[PDB]
Amino acid sequence: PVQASLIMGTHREADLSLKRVKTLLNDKGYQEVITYSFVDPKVQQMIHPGVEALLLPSPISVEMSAMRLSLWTGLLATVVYNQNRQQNRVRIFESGLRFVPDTQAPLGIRQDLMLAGVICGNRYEEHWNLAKETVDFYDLKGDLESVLDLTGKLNEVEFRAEANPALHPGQSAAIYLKGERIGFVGVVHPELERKLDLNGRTLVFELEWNKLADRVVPQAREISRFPANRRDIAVVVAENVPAADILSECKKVGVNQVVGVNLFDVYRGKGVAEGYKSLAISLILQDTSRTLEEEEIAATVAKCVEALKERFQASLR
Amino acid sequence: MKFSELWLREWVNPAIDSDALANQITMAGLEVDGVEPVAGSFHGVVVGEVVECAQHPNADKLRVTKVNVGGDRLLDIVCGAPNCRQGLRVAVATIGAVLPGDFKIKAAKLRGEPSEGMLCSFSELGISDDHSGIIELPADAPIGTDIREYLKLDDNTIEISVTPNRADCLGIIGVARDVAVLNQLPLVQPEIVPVGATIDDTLPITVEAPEACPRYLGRVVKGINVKAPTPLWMKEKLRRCGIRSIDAVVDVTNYVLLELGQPMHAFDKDRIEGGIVVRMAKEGETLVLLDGTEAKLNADTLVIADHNKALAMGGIFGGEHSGVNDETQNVLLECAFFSPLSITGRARRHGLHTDASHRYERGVDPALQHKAMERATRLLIDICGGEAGPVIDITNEATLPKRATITLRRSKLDRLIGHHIADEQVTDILRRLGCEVTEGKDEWQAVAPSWRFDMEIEEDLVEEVARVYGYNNIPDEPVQASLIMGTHREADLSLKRVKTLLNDKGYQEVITYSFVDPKVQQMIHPGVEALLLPSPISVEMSAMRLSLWTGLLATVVYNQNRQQNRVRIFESGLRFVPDTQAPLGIRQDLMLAGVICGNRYEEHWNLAKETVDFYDLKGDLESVLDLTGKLNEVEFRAEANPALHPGQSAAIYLKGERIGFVGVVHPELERKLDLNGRTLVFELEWNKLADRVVPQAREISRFPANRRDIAVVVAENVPAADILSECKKVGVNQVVGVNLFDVYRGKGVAEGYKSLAISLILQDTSRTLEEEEIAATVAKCVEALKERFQASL
Amino acid sequence: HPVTRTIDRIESFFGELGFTVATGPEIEDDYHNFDALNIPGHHPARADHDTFWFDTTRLLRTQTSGVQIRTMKAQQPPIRIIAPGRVYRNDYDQTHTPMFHQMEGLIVDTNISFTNLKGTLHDFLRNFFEEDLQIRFRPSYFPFTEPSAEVDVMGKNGKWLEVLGCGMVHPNVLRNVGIDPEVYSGFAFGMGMERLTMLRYGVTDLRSFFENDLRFLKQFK
Amino acid sequence: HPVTRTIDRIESFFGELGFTVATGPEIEDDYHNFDALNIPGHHPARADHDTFWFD
Ligand SMILES: C[C@@H](CC1CCCCC1)NCc1ccccc1O
Ligand SMILES: [Mg+2]
Repeated sequence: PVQASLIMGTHREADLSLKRVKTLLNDKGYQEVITYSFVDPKVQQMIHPGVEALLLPSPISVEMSAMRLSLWTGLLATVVYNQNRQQNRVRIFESGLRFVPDTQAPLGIRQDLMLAGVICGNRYEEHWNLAKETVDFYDLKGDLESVLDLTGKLNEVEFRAEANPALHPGQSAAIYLKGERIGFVGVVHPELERKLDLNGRTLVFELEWNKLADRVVPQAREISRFPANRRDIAVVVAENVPAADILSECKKVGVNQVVGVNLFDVYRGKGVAEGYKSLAISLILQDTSRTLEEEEIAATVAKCVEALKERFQASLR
Repeated sequence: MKFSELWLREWVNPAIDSDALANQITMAGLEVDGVEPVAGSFHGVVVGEVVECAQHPNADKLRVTKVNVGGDRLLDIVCGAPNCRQGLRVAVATIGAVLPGDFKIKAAKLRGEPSEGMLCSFSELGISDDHSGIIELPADAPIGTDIREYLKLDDNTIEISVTPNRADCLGIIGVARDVAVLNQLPLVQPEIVPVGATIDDTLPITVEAPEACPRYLGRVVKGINVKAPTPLWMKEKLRRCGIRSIDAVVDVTNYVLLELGQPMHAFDKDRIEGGIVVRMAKEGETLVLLDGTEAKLNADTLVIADHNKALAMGGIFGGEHSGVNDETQNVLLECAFFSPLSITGRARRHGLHTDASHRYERGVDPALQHKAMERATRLLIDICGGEAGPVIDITNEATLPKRATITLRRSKLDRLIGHHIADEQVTDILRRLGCEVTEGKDEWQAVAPSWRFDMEIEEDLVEEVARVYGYNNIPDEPVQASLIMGTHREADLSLKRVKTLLNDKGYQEVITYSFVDPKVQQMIHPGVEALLLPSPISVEMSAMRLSLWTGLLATVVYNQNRQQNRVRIFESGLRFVPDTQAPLGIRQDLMLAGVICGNRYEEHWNLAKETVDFYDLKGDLESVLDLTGKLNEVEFRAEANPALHPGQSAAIYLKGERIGFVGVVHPELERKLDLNGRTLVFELEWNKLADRVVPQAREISRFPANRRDIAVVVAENVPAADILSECKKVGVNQVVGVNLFDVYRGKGVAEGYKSLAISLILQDTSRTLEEEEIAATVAKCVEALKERFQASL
Repeated sequence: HPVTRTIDRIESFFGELGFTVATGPEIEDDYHNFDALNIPGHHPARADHDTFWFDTTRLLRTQTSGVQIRTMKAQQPPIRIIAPGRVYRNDYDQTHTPMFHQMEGLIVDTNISFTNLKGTLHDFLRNFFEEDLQIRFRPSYFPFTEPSAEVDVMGKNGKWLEVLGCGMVHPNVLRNVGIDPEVYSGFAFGMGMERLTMLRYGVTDLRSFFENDLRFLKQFK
Repeated sequence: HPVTRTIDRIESFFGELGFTVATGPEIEDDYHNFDALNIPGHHPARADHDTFWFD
């Protein structure tokens, strides 16, 4: 056996293990997949039209002659592959490099490690007590929020509606962390879904791994031995106003006392004018040194309502 | 161990401040626990004399006083202390002085008479709790001098933890000797000249247990004044070491204990019938200790006795009769060396713990008795008067312990430490510690000094060399070793992998105490006797847990009492079940348990509020069991459990072995525990699922498969899993999948009967199937449900 | 649980050095908890040890030494194990709970020295607190090691803070498990997980670990 | 993925011996894939590997 020193090396608790994220995805019903780094440029052109990919002179075949600009060509080819074998429900993910031509990158090609995945079919397998419903946008986002919650920075994640040629423009989001774009998520565009011959609605995502490979190290905070108070507010805004921004404003305006902000209902129909919506939000208030009385509770709740008035032109009901 | 820094500095005074000296003592191995000031913070208090003292003309119990403080003229002071009288040397807080508590001394009148300061008690100066009267200073106290300088109140008491190896560090001399070695300084020792005897008085002393007492020193002092006051300098050194002053004879013996580490005792010579007999006690001897209580002694306990009765416990505690009292005029001073093994454990047996027993059971210097006897003799007669007889020396050279001769090898020193310390430094360190060292070829032969009881083998000298050289002067070096792989087993399932899945299903890990309240555990596991602690921290933590449910259910109640109804937690840990076939009569199995309650999810804009039920927890349990790859061989059988709902509880079986339980907490148990609502618990024997299946690639059919649904109506009490298991077992290699997707009972099915909608997937690895063979197989499956169960529809 | 976070980090630190995790029962006999560690029946650190006894032989362990003694008896060197587990003492204050967690390490090889003890634990402390922090080794005493030491970390308030204990395995301990101290040597160490967790994440009350308030535990996800 | 299980097992075997995992890009240059490995341009390994070149 080798006779050498025993030195530990340098660890960093703030690192987020990719294997830990894979374990979470497995525990959410996802199978790991490994696809070829070179794909058919015909298919990739249907997904990323007009984007010139680094091509292989003298490839193994024409269908494996283009370095993948994302992981979606290989992923979407895998679900079609399985759907041709009588398997409609496909929930898979893959980690691997993408190759985007970039003159400012070494060797003229930028090589980023990505985490991507796709889901389709029913939410669950056939079950005597689980309803047969096709998977939707908020199913995939729920799994993505589970992944991003491992960083401890979920309070700083944003899903902004953003156009991507491969995605349905009304159900697609660019993902942001602390203002930094980290990925994209949405249902595949129906025309792109009609192409490739996909069985129904399919949901894809892709995350730049190194953007979220860090996590917050916990610092203990004191717990109040005094009881907390809940106050709900009804907030009516225009439809196009994102609900997460109202929540974000509430948390930012009430920092000292407001220890919790949660949306529990969103209503748009009879009772609210067309083109508008009402957001039911619970505000939990607590203090570490005393119990709160109605005067201070009402003052802070009013402080949050006025901030929603200033920023969103919201109204209380 | 408490001691005065200034007293220690009388023996060794390194040119460094209190913080550094205390750090040095800590770095010697005597960790300082605290450093406290000797007196309160004040200024403007000086030595004075009561020149004139008279009755206060307007207050019955006050006095008016002229005080000389060495100023231009005498001061008018009013004093109400009972001991105030003319000629007294006192501590005078003059005008402008500030006393502890920001108590400024101003000139004022008290009951009509002027007072230009006040006479102070020890309590007012923050020196002690003495407020019975004003401080009385020695008659030669220097008038006008700051009492902080005269009483040395700029001093600290240093408290150190002394581990049992450093038996030599239970006195001023021993702590100072170690500090001197660390500073490469000599030790300054008091001149202790022997007291010459002026009378011939003795008494017979015979030792029947010379193994327990290799040396006993008796000495008589005739005609002492037991009522003589202890001088202030001795009261202060006693107090700054944590010992209050009692009477003059006990005070001198406590002083030599503090100074030299030698315990000593004083008998009333007139209450000694015959002589002194240092012997073992008889089995069942009765002795009334000095605290008034009676002790029933065993034959392994050493006693100091006379020719009739036992007088004291040797080196532990004194008796009530033979001690010094108010009428005592003649004393017999004891100063002995007792064998540590003969004293150890006896004090704890009778709930005793004294300064003497603590030192004797760790080891007092067997070459110290004569010097300590002469020290006490002079101090006693200089305080209480009297005449000293000759020293009665009963020493047994055969049982007297011998100084150890130890060989320190260069090879062992360099190997254990890993750092070469020069030869001259090694021999210098050992000699300053008191060893007789002769150098050899790559070796040292050392004779340990008489006071060290932790120098028997070579490694002891390695530590002495290392600790004096300096631990932090030794460099760092990585371990050299072989890079040999451990033995891995891919079939191992990790507990950390299971904890991760539970986290990814919404479970928070908790850790609870292993001893619980038997009042509440007897509610969860009634009739099951648990292992109890005879001496618990409390009765609510006196029963070793038979499961993890007592800790988990106390945790949800705790959180629910703090406005949190929804709690989903788990825990891994041992249970303790009495088992005569187990090691130590108690079987300790590693368990994995958890509990959920409240709504399935937190409040959500797209999820509706629904309370958790049995199939929610069972789903999480199937996710855990699926990690083993043996979920096909798991059975949930309804089974009785006193803590659980009889209609919603199941025993978990794996390959015909019960591995755990799961179910809704019984509603009456829910009531008694003050649970907010429906609560579901589980528990698994961990080692039964710490093993998993290693995958083995099987061929996949390239030919399509076919699905046929059937609706079977059976009895309401027939478990659906047995029906599914029958379709999978009775079916040949054609049917590859059996799944239940509906369970109906109501308008259409008879009462007490249910319809189970089952999907059967059929496929072959070599060919494709057609309707003939397909329908013949679902017909074969449905006929298997005819005799064992009921027909279809 | 935050204590689990700590135990997992330390297991990964020493796992890269070839240290195997070993566990054992929490109820032990006086042999594996005292006698095998060179602590005779008359030894002070035994009766005056705040120990929970059931009878004269069975006790709630004060250290995870039982698994370390059994491992040494069952194999010759090299030995490289760490032993985490719950231990028990009678005290109960703001900084003391009757139950707590201890991580104990042991390595036994041919030329294990005190210099290796310093370097290994200095590496460990630098990784655990993730900084080039001030530490010191300080003479101490344990019946099962010689030389013995405690290591302190410079506290944020200017005072040294005792973090762990260590030493070179006593030759009596090696002898009664069948290991020749003239051929083999080794060092061992022990540390409390609650203490290190408090210093790492800023927890100020040790009792919070066992109250299991979901608001305290949720901070450590 | 089955090969991921294999990689993770091998990483844990050598990790106990102090072997640190290191990763890098998959498109490499002439120097790091051949030249620094004692494989000059006139060495048959630049063809015995049957390399996918871009230029
Ligand atoms: C109680 C011991 C038990 C081991 C010691 C020697 C070999 C047997 C097991 N725990 C490790 C340890 C080491 C040094 C100081 C404190 C400490 O806690
Ligand atoms: Mg020693």
